[PDB]
Amino acid sequence: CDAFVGTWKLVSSENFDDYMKEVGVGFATRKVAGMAKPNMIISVNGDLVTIRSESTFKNTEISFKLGVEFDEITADDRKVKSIITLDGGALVQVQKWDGKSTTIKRKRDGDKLVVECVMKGVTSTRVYERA
Amino acid sequence: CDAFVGTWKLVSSENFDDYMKEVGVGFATRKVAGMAKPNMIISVNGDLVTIRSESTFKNTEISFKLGVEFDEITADDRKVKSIITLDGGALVQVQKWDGKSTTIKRKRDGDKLVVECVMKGVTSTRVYERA
Ligand SMILES: CCCCC/C=C\C/C=C\C/C=C\C/C=C\CCCC(=O)O
Ligand SMILES: CCCCC/C=C\C/C=C\C/C=C\C/C=C\CCCC(=O)O
Repeated sequence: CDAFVGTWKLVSSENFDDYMKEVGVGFATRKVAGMAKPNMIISVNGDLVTIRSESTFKNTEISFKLGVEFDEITADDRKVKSIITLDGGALVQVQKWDGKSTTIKRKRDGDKLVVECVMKGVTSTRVYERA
Repeated sequence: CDAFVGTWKLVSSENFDDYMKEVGVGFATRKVAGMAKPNMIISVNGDLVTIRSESTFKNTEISFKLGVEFDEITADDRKVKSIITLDGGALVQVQKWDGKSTTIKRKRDGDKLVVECVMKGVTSTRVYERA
């Protein structure tokens, strides 16, 4: 996934609060999340891919092998089971917890990196540009 | 309540989607509501006060006597029991349904009419100016 490697900064967000509402994020956490303009850093070392999100109030990091299910603690503190595969040139992530699931797709669009999150019909689109 | 009589147009809204989320309004209805820039029309005839909200997709109207509980069907289709009193120069409305309650205060601030809605700690502020 060489096309994803680098540091990206958030430029626009659409329906993110609605997505968080659907996932079940609390009011306070939703407000902090909506204020943050995180930087996403993606790197690859051998077969391990690392996706790091940095913001003044919270940094997250996940290192994984494409196709192998792993444990992830989300920014909003959910303990989920995640699997990320490379399909059609996009990184497709599925998070599962308490009988629920949500999909997060990270793809390239022109010179931008687009992240699309879907939870029960509600779709959020976040656009990132290179830092 | 002569200070309230007239036609008012929405100028600003703050935390309205969060308030609707707390009240339990569905995604589609929340999106339509957030797009509407309603006009509020208040009139008094004898001891009956009428508050009418007009928008391209939905008009609502309630006529009541201050201090007497009445039935109201909200824009989002809730069947509630409402009571409106005049306190400190403000119209204070309490809606009750299914063991829940929310407060809606309509007050004058300068030349503006401010509507504040509170549901379990979440507060929304909508400002109106004369049309
Ligand atoms: C990525 C989170 C940005 C905000 C961080 C601060 C607080 C987080 C609080 C709640 C976040 C809830 C869900 C976010 C999880 C995945 C979305 C990643 C979207 C992106 O990649 O943009
Ligand atoms: C007043 C509603 C404006 C939007 C109308 C269109 C659709 C309504 C759908 C859902 C509305 C849900 C709750 C609104 C009820 C009271 C808030 C009045 C606020 C104001 O006086 O602004």
